[PDB]
Amino acid sequence: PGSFKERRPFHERQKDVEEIRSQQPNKVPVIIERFDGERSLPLMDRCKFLVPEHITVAELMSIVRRRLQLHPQQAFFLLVNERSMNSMSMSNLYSQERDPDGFVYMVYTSQ
Repeated sequence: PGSFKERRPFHERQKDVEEIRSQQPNKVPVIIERFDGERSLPLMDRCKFLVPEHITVAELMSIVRRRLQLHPQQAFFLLVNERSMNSMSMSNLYSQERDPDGFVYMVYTSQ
């Protein structure tokens, strides 16, 4: 529904990751989009982020909060592929949940 996977075919997605891996082998390719079942939080201008291996989910949350210009005590959560997410570093998240295209996919929800 205009998601990254729908707008970008597979071979193109694989090509984005191989670009990232060879230019910046240290960085985790993350896709962040609005949950299909979320309607209150707004959409975001970009969905593609390349983040240091060592940063945490809580840090990833600040990144979204800031980009969406949310209230600091606005309650929201990230799902991976679609389960609950925090202290997980990007390195660990990626080892457990990366997509076959080589991105790891997240969505934010307020519920």
